[PDB]
Amino acid sequence: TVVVTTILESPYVMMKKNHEMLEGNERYEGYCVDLAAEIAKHCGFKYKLTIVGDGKYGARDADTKIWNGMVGELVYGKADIAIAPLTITLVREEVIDFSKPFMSLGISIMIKKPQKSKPGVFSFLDPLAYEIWMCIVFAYIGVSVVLFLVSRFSPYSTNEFGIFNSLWFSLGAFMQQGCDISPRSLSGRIVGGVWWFFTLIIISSYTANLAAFLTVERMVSPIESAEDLSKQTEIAYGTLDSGSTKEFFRRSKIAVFDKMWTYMRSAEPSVFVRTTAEGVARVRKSKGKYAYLLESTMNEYIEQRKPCDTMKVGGNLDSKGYGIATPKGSSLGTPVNLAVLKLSEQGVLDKLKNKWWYDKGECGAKDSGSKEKTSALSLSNVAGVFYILVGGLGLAMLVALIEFCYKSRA
Amino acid sequence: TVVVTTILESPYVMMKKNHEMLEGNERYEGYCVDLAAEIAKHCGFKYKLTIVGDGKYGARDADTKIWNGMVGELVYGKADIAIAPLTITLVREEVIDFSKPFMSLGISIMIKKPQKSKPGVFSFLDPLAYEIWMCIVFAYIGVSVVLFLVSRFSPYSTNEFGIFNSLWFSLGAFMQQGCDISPRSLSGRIVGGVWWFFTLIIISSYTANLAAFLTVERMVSPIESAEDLSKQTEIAYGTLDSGSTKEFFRRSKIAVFDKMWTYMRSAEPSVFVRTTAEGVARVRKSKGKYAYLLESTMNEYIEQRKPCDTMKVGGNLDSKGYGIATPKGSSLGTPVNLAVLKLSEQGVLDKLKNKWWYDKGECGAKDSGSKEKTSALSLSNVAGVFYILVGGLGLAMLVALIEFCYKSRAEASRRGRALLAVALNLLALLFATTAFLTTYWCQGTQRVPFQLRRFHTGIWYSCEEELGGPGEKCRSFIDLAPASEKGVLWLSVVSEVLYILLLVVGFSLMCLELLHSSSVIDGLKLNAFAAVFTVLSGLLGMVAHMMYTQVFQVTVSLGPEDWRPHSWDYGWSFCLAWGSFTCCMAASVTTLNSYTK
Amino acid sequence: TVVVTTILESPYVMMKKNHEMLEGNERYEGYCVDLAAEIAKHCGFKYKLTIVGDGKYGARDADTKIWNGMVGELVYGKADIAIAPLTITLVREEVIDFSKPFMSLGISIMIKKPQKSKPGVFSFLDPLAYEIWMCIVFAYIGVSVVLFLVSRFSPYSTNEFGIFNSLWFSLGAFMQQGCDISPRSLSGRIVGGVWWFFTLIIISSYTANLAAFLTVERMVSPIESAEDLSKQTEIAYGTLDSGSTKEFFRRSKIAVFDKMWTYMRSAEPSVFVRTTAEGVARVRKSKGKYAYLLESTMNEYIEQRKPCDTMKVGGNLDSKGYGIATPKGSSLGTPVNLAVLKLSEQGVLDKLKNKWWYDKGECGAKDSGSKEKTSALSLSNVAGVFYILVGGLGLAMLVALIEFCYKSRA
Amino acid sequence: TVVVTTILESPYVMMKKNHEMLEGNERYEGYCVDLAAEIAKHCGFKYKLTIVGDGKYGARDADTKIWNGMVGELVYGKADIAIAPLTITLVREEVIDFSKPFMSLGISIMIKKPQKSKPGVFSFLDPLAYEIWMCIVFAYIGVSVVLFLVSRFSPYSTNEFGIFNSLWFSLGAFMQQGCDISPRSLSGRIVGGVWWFFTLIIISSYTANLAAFLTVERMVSPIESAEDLSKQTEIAYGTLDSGSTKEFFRRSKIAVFDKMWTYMRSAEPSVFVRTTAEGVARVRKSKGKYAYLLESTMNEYIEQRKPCDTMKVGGNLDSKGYGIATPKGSSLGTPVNLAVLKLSEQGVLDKLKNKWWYDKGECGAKDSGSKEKTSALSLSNVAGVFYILVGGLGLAMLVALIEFCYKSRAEASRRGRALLAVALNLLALLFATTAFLTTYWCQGTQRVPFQLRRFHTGIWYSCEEELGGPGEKCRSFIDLAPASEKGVLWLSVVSEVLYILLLVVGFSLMCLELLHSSSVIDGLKLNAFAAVFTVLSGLLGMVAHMMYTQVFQVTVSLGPEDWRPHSWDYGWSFCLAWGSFTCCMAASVTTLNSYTK
Ligand SMILES: N[C@@H](Cn1oc(=O)[nH]c1=O)C(=O)O
Ligand SMILES: N[C@@H](Cn1oc(=O)[nH]c1=O)C(=O)O
Repeated sequence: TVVVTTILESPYVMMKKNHEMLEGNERYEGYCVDLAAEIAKHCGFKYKLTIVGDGKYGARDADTKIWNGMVGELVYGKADIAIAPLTITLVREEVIDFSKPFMSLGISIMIKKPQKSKPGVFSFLDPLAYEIWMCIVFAYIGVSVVLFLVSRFSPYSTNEFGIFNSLWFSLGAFMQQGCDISPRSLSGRIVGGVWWFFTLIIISSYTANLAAFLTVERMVSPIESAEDLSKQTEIAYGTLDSGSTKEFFRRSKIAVFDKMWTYMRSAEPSVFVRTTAEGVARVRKSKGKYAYLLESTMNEYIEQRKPCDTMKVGGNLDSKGYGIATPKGSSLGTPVNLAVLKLSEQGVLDKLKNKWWYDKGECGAKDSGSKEKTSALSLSNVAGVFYILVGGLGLAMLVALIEFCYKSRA
Repeated sequence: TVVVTTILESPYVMMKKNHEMLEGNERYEGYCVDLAAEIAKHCGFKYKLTIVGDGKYGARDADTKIWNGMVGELVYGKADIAIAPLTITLVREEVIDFSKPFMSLGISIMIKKPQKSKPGVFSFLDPLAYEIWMCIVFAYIGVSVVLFLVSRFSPYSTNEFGIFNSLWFSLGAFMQQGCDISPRSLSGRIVGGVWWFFTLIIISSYTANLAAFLTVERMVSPIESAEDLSKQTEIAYGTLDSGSTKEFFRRSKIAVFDKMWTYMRSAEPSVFVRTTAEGVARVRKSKGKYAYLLESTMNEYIEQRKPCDTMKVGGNLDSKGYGIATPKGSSLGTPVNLAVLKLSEQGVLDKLKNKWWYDKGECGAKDSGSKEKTSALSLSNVAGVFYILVGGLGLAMLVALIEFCYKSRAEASRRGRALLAVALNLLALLFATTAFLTTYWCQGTQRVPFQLRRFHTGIWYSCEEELGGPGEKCRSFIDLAPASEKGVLWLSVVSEVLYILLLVVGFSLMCLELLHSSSVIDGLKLNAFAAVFTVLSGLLGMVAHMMYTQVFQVTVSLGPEDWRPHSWDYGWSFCLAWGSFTCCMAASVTTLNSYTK
Repeated sequence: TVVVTTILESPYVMMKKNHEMLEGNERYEGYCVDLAAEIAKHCGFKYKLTIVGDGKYGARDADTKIWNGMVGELVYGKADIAIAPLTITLVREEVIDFSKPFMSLGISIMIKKPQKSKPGVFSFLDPLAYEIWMCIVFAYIGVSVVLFLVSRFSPYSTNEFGIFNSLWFSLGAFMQQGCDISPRSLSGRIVGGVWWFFTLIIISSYTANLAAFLTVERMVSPIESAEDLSKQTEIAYGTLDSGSTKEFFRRSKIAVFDKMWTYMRSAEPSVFVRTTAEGVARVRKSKGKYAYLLESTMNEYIEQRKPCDTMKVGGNLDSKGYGIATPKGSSLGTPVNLAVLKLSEQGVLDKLKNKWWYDKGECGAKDSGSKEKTSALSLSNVAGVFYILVGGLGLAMLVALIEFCYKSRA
Repeated sequence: TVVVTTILESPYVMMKKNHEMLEGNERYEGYCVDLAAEIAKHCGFKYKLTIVGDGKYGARDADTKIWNGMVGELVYGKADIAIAPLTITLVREEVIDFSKPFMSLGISIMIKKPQKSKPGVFSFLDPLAYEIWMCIVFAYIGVSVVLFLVSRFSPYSTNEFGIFNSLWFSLGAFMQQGCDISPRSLSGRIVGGVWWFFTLIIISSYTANLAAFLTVERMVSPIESAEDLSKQTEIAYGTLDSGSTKEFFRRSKIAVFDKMWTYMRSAEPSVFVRTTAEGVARVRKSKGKYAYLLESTMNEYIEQRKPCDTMKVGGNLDSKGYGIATPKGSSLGTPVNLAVLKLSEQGVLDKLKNKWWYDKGECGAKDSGSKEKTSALSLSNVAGVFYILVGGLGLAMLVALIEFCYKSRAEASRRGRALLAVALNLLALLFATTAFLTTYWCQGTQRVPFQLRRFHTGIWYSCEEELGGPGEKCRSFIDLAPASEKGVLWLSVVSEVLYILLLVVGFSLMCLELLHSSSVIDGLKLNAFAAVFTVLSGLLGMVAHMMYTQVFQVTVSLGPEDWRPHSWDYGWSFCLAWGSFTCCMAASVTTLNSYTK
């Protein structure tokens, strides 16, 4: 027979529902089970689908020079061929030969899907920017300055609009509760006129834009680039402990990628993982503190799988290739390479790809977006208003303290 | 004697009301039972009625290649004729014989009807949670008392800011209608100007969230056709376990129909149902999260029976016909087709039709009541505002009678004020310290998949009752929270202790107010700093309960897994925690009133 | 050869782009061109695709007993077979034989797609129902009644809150501009308290729901049933002047359908049409005044065609069937009937149907719905407010007239 | 001497700045030109540079089965070697030879970059059209004058409702800040209570429509991937007329890629472009309504050159490689592959890379400036409110200087009031009747597909200028409108005539006001009914222009086809129509002022 080594990875290698019932080539499902069947039909060999006994993709110790996983089995004669998610690298090219890329891909970043956070303490003042709020208070004092200059100039006996009253009238104008004082001057009432039309826009601007936040919500990704990871060590990130992606960061010559691999080895609670299926649960059970780096074609299946708790961010860090790994000088190097050509000529590999990623894609991205909710405001939303309420109350207590005693002094 | 087979499917074949009382042909009723006597009327044969032993129409299976159910009786020969809700299909045509289609139908889609709009009497409280509506009211009492302190202390005379008037100032400030009395002390202007910035955020938050509801209330997308059903996985799709409908979606090749059949294939759990009466029952209980795809003539009848809460959506997906079936090559099948054409010529089929569906219509008139398309508010949506309005008129009517009776009784002391001031403060001590010592602030239940665990928690110990007895396993709440939110929870426990100790300074200085106590000379300034510290008690204490429920609600959503409650309801002695805060100011208004006179 | 009669109807019969260039079986495109090719392959006959010379589907004069169109040609020997949109009726069954229904369908209603109308004069008061607005004014007077009863009872000299002032204070409370008068009674201030919380909900209810209208718009169909047509003669409606749909309303025994056919013949500017392609332009150029009744499969193509100016309303009025019309006693009755079976056994007719209606469906319903617009309020929206403004102004002039003269009288 | 072919594609092969001044190899530059000298450095051959005569890379066609463009030179033999932006593809592999892929790339998607947010200085006027903002102002003048009439006539004394104060009452009523002066006459309460119900609808309409913008401003769906491009036909998709990208979408079989290729098939007009520089140019001019799908390395360079207004969206759809190509079986092709590996070993390819893309970066730093995600208002969005604010301060500063200079000049008649009252009324006659007689109220242009027709219309005649000269073909406007809206247009023409005739009663009764006229005795009541009829002039006249523009804007959208303007702009003598209405009250305030003294 022909021993085919495939690492157990969904959706390339799947177990049957009665997996202990069936044996061999019937037990396994997925994309490589399709491709090993489609290759052996146009090449004529008896394929035996075997899980790799070591369990790994394949890497060499740099000191003892010993490959493990699927790579060491093909060199040392145990496995006959590999039709599996193996990535064509230069170090793998020197020991075995690869077919043409039947699938294109890229290394991506998979984070825990950022749910709506607890709002900030001062998240009530979100719908106006801080560039506005400072310029409001500057215009709040600045308008109230002008009304006192006007009030001193035109007496028409006493000027009720002192500077102690002008901030009060500009406040009651801004806070929608008009005060009983009113300018009796044309040079006054134009200021009180234009300051009213100030608030009528701004309060309507605040009321409108806050309805824009509560209706249409956009859960922001805290990280969306390779720059976003290396500049901030707040979220951990890692790869598999025996994989070509880990091989990529070791031999990387871009300094950002070099900054990653220096951080990957140095600060260690256990960053690297044994399995991709380990790395999925390392994301989902870390609550935003872990972002597993893996292939985009690996990540497009997890995004279209229950419970769809993860998302892609950014994009491909580099281009790569998937190939059927044949041993060096094998008999079925040339017929498999012609089979990789011939199945890709008919679009058989494309009619496989648009089936498997899509018919299982029951969490199509519409189901998360179109499921909006009718949510009341919790106390977390406007909590900081009560804080500055009491923070205004205790400030009023201290002014009532000092102004009583200064009149006792004077 | 001819054997007649069918299945118990209302409205077509119905069991009688008293199945044991009656015998033979009198054991069953319905449309098809009325049809079967008409067939024997024209063809002159004794007919023996039977029911299938399986309880399903059935079709041939993959491995066994044998017809089961009703068709298996027809193909093999266990029955002589089927007068039954049986779809003529080409896979059924090649195995046995059919008549002319007497009843036309199509595959329709049954969802549960969109439920009646019952907004409730408190539907206007929907944008802001009830936690906020309390904390508005307790802060409404807070600012008016502070302004009643500030007005009496400061010289800035006569005072227009009495405790009756100061609550009228903050109610004028909160409802945006303003007030004619203006704060003229600077310390009075601070306490007004902050409460103004309070009510401008809250009302704008109330308007914005109410607009955030009704925009989403219009983008509900009331799914009508199967194309918009195929584009949505919020609602499941199930049919009968083996019928003509499941086999229709099996050998379909339309891209809409294939994409549903792939969704029907990977069913976790199995969406297909055993019978129609079970299949309609899942629609009754899943509340519009499940859709049952059935034949339209069954859909029209079940629409017309109580609770009438199932609605047809869209049109027929296909066009099929019911046929009275005989086995392959029987001699009786040709006068059967002549009999079906005979009642078609007489119009007795349509006589059986409009008799049955109309006289057993229970509720009816669905297109009559649904002429209205609701897009505005109903009166019911703001009805509780009217009920508070008409009620608040009637309460204030009773105030006018008693106040005039108080004025007529006025036509017909300070040691007691100090006695009532300490007595509320001794409650406020007893109400606050009970809250801090108890652990029953939050009554909720958490479960494992069907064992639930009733438990209560506070600031210190989350005491979970363990089943099999009393339980009461208590775990520390402080390290229980996640750590970034924990620092606020550190600050709240400090502030709640700071609330108690400043209250201890409060009522102990109320003890010096007493006439048998320290002095009459220079005691009014001791009443003054007592009055300051009771306001400074409850304000710092209210923040401690603000910071509790904010951090607590984080822990309910984002917290340690292997425990998640279903209810985060606020238990007793949280009510007493606010009842402490109520009695803090309610004694402080007394000692301000005793100070000013 | 075998003369095939097909009425020229898209998407069943289409003309090529260079239609004058090619001849015969290459000139024609569409669904019946597929089906005539798929039938003649499994039956073995030379098909000639001919347009019917008279141009019609087929109907008989009830007096001279002469069929025309495709039906008269099959009876009188001119045409050999019909693979065309012909509907199996009882009167057509007596003269020729039909195959099994290769396509199911129903008679539907196609209206001009109702664009956003000019708004009403009083369309500003839409977000609150008339059941509310009457009960507001009843509660407006009703609250103001209570405050005058309170004001007369408790004197604490003069009662400023007369009935002439209490409607004014309840108005200024309702219209967000608080008046300088204020109750000095607890039995007063509770009424003024609860009436303020009345408006604060209602004005927020009006502001919120009006944002619901301008954001999410629902263009309502004025007619959506067969009941909706016969009860109101505001919109005209008709069928083709020689067709089985017209044959259906003549022999109809449901009184609603009978009410239609009585209206179709009686009130006539020219209701019935010669062509379905005539009936499409009769819809699009009538501006809502015409609703062409035709088949659902005819209507699913027009909805998925440029410029998608029409929509289905309601549903199928009845079930029908499409059949290949063979002459009575023909040779190719049985092989075509077996061909209609055999092509439907493989799902060939279904893989034709999901292609033609869908690959041309470039106006998929998403393109109309997801294209929302950022539209300002025109003057048509709030026009009636200015009308009742001046309508309030002239009423103020007349009260200023009569109250001056009555004090001159008294 | 070896023939080198390529195509002029920046940044890879660029023509020099002075193409006629330089000769031979010095006629071209770029990345690949720098590469070609390095190839001849390692392999030692004289290289002759050529450009394809067609101007495209090309591929084999269906009918002819021949390779054209660059590959046709390679397959046939017209060139010796191609060092060119040529994608290695299996259909290109079987016909000629390729080297090792030196540059990795993928098919990217170029849309125009989302344009910079320039809200304008009047962005706060966006929810309400400028027609409304005028009609608010003219009704603001309307109600205050009416209230100034009502206050002087009625006894209800001293009057606190002067014409300066009455405009301050309505400005307090419109801005919701209220006013301390209360209307106490019942006729004064009517005119206040209606204007209150005015300003409550308008401000709530202003807040609701501004919320209606910003909700849609957040559901813009900024399309990033091709899947969300495949789901949207608002934006077209085009590639080069014959390249590796179009052939990639041709023989693709992915359901996303097939659905785009079916959309690319039925192109009306043809979405495919001749070259890249033309293809990027359609993206520059179609303003985000067109998308050009090109290779990502070209996308990175064109992103970095001015105006830098094209942005990459999503990632690569595929993974491909550029290859230096030789014909099938040439002996030179193996040292070519050794040369490509040699510069790969040296890293001179990456030396050519980071030299070229970085030093010819014009704007750069796109991820640096786009760190901010705008979700709140900028200062620019309400900037014109500040500019009116700071400006309205500075205008009112100048009022204080002049009014004190007026007071200092006060420290240092009634026939003239009546003279100014008639003179404005004689204008108001001349301003109104000019509007009714002219037909230039609406200046717009309508077109046939490229001939435009400038025209002007009014209430009576829509006078269209006919080209080839002056034209002026005039058609009746009254029957021109649709008929249900026409009845309002009937009422407006009646009201505008009613506006003129009541104004005729106005200034003719102003003639009796004159001192040389009828009498001094009992003339004040003749001044009174004159003053009533001038208010009753402009109010009924304003409705006539309200009903015009409402019915006119219907006719622009819903009207007789074969004519539709692009602009419905309001021409002159519509401005004079409001200028009549301004002068109606501006004379009426004079005769109220002359009456009260
Ligand atoms: N599969 C890749 C490497 N790899 O795959 C993962 O899912 N993680 C990871 O490092 C290989 O063939 O070496
Ligand atoms: N096609 C039908 C009749 N018909 O088709 C239309 O599109 N209108 C209409 O009356 C037939 O076969 O007679």
